[PDB]
Amino acid sequence: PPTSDDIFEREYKYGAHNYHPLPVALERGKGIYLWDVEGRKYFDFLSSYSAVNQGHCHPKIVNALKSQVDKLTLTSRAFYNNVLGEYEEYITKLFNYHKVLPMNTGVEAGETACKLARKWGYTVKGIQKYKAKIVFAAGNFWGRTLSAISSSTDPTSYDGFGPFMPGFDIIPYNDLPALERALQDPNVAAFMVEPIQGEAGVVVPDPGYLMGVRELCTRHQVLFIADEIQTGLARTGRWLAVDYENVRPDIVLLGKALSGGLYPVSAVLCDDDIMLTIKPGEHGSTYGGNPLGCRVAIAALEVLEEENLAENADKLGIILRNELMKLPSDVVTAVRGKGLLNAIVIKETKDWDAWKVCLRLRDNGLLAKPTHGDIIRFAPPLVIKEDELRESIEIINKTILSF
Amino acid sequence: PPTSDDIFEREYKYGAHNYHPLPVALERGKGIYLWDVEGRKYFDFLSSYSAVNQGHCHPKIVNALKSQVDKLTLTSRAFYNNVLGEYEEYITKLFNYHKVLPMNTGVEAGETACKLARKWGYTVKGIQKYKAKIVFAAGNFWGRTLSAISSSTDPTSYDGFGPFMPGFDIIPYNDLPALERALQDPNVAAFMVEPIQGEAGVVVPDPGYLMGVRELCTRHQVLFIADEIQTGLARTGRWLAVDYENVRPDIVLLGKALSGGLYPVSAVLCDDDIMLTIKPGEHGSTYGGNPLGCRVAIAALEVLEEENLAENADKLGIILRNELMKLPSDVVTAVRGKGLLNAIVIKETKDWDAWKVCLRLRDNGLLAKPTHGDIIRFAPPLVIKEDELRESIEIINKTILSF
Ligand SMILES: *[C@H](NCCCCC(=O)O)c1c(COP(=O)(O)O)cnc(C)c1O
Ligand SMILES: *[C@H](NCCCCC(=O)O)c1c(COP(=O)(O)O)cnc(C)c1O
Repeated sequence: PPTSDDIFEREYKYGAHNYHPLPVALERGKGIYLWDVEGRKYFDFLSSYSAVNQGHCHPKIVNALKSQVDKLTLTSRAFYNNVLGEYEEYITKLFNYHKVLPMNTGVEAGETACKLARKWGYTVKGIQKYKAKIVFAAGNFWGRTLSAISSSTDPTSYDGFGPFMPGFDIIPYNDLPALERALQDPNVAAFMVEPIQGEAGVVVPDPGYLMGVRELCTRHQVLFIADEIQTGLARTGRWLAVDYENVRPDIVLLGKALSGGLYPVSAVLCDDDIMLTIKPGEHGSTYGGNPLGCRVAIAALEVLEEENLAENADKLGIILRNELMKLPSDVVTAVRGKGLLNAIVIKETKDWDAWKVCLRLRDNGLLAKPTHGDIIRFAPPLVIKEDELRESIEIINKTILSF
Repeated sequence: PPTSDDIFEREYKYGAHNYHPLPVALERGKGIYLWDVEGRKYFDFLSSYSAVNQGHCHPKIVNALKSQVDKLTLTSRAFYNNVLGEYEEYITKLFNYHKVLPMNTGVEAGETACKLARKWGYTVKGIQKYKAKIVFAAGNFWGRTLSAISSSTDPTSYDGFGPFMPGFDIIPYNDLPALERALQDPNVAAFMVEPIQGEAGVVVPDPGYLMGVRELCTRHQVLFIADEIQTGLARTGRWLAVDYENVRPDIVLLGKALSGGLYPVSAVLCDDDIMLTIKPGEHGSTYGGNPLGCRVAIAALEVLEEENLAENADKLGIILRNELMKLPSDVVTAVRGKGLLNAIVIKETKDWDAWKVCLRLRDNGLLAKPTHGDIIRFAPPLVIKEDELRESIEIINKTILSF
C-alpha cells in the first residue's frame, strides 16, 4: 500500500510539474470530509474550487451516474441521444433563458461565450469583420487556453506562452467609469466579468456594480457575459451571484458544481437572438451534451434546489465571516466574501505566510489552499451544518493564533 | 414516453442549433450496437469519432467507474489524490514517455501542446518572446476553441469568429517539401499534424511522410506533435498510427478512446526536456487528472491491450476495404483508410449524395455520418467480429446498389 510520500514521489516522476499541491494524499471523500491514505480526516474548505458544492459523492448524483452508465454514455453529436433535450428543457426553464449550449469544462464555456459574442457582433450588431472587441476585468480568470490567458493580467498565466489572441481589452475590476470609457468603442461586442473574482482572491465588487454593468451594456448595445462557473449554483448564497443585484446577463456561464464533481459539465445560456447566430456545423465538442453528463447535471441541480443549499450557504457564510473578523488585525488584515465563498488576507512577513498557515491547518484537520501567499480561501461544501462550521472555525482560530 | 420526433423538437426548442445530426434518437448502446427510443437496433459505424473503440458501455470500464464513484471523484489538483499517480505511471510506461499532462477534452490537449511548444521555444530553443510559430497542415481539425479554428482551412469553423490567433502557419498536408520550406524559419517551435486526417475525410498520407516529418523536425530543432486523439488507441491497427512508420513524436496527443466514451479524458505525453518547461502554477484545469477519470482511463487502456483490439482492427480493416473496393466505380470513386478507420467517396450528383446514403443506411440498420456530402466514414467499434462485420458489409452493399 502506497504511503503519502510514495504518492508524491510517483507523481513527481511520471506527472508534469504544472502544480505544486498542498502535501496531502486523499483517497476517499464524502460530504464535507476527506480522508488521506493514512486514515486522517480533514475538513474540505476548498471544495475543488466550488466543484463539489453538493459535497463529495452525493448519493443522488452518484445514483444518476450509475443508472445511466449501464444504458448509454456517448453517441457523439452526429446523432441524437434521448437525455440531452430533457436536460436542456430543465436548465433553460430553471435559469429562464431560451436555449443552452452544452460543453464540458469551464474554459470551453468561456470559449463558446467569446465565439457567440463575436458571431453576434458581426452578424447582428454589424461590426466590421474581425475588429470586434471583448472587454475583460483585471484579475479575471476563465481558464488556461491560449485565449483565456490572453486576457489575463496574471504573469504566471501568460508569461512565455506565445503571441496572444488580439481583440481583448482589459479594464480595472469594480470600476464603472472605466467600463463607460471602454464602451465608447463601437466595435465592443461584449463585456465578460465575474460577479466575484475567485482566483484573484475572492474580490467582491461594491454594491451597485452589477446594476451598472447591466445598464452600461444595455445602453451601448453590448453583451453582458457573466462568468458564474465558480460563483453560481448556490455557492455565494443564490442560484447566480448576479441575483444579489437582480440583473439579467445576456450570456451566463455555468460549470464546476453543475455536476457535483462527478463529470466535466459546463453550460452557456442565452436567448435565441444570441444563441442562433451559430449555425449547424460552426461550433461544438465531442463529449458536449453526452447522456451521462446530462443525467448527473440534472441530478446535481436537483440537489441544490431540494436541499436549499443557497439559503444554507447564505446564513452560514455570515457566521463564518463574523467569526473570522474577530481575529486580531495584526494577523488577518481583511475578511471578505459572499455566501460560502470567502477569503482572509494574512499580514504576510518574511517568516510567516499563507502557505505555512495552510500546512498547519492541514495538521489540525482542515484543508485549504492559498491563492497569493497572503490570501487563504475558505469555501466548504454547502451541505455543511452550523456545528460542523463552528468546529472548523475552532480549527482556524487555533491554527492562526498558534504562530 | 417521448418518441423520436418528440426528441428532435425538444432539442430544437431548448438547445442551440450548432449541430444538424442524422435524424435518429438513441437511448441505449452496448458493444457495437445502438438502440433508438422505438426499440430499433443499429450497427454503430461511427464509434463516436473513435471514442468508443472498446464498444458502448464495456463492462470493465463501467465497473471501474462504478467502483470509484463511491470513493472519490474530484479533489482538484490543489491536493493529491491516490489514483492519478497510478494512471500516470501506467500511461507513461505504456507509450514510453517520461511524463504525461492530464486534461479532459481533445482540444484541451491541443492547447496544452501549443503552450508546451511555445514555452519550450522561448526557454530552451532561445526564440525571442512571442515570435514563436507553430505550423499546421491544411485540412486539420483539433477542436473548436479560438486557437483551434485559428489554424483551420475550413471556412465553416473560422468564419465570423473574430480575430485569429497569431503565430499559426498553415502548409499543405502530405507535403514534405512545403514542411522544410516552413521550417527554414528558426522561430518555428513545433509542427502539429494528424497521422491520418479524420474530419477531413480520412485523408491517409503517402508512405514515408511520417518519418520524413520526423526527420525534418529533428533537423531544424522543431517539436513533432502527433495528434492521435482519433487515430491512436488501436483504431488504425496499432497503438498509435505513427507506429506504422516507427516514428516517435516529441509530443503525442491522446484522447476520446482514452475512457471508452465514459468520461472526458485526454493526455499530453512528452519527455522531461519538453514537459518541465511548464512550472507549478503555470498551467492546469479543474477536472484534469481527477481520480474518477483516471480509473476509467486505466480500465479503458487495459481493455485495448488484453483484448488485442489493434490486431483485430488491422485484420478486419483489410476485409472491409477489400469488400468496399468491389463497388462499381461510377458510384464509389475512392476507398481509403487504415485499420477500422475508413471512408468511401461517393460519386455525388445533384440527384443523390452522401447524406441520402446515410439516411437509407439508417433505414437498413447501420448508422454512419457523411463528412462532406461525398465522403462517408465507416468506423465500427474494434470489438466487432468478422461475421458481424460481414453482415454490415452486406448492409453497406445492398443500400448503395439500391440507388
Ligand atoms: C475554474 N477555475 C477555478 C480554479 C481552478 C484552477 C485550475 O486550473 O486548476 C473556473 C474556470 C475554468 O473552468 P475549467 O477549469 O476549465 O473547468 C472558468 N471561470 C471561472 C470563474 C472558474 O472558477
Ligand atoms: C475529436 N473529433 C471531434 C469530433 C467532432 C464532433 C464535434 O461535436 O465537434 C478530435 C479532436 C477534438 O477533441 P474534443 O472534441 O475537444 O474532445 C481533436 N483532434 C482530433 C484528431 C479528433 O478526432
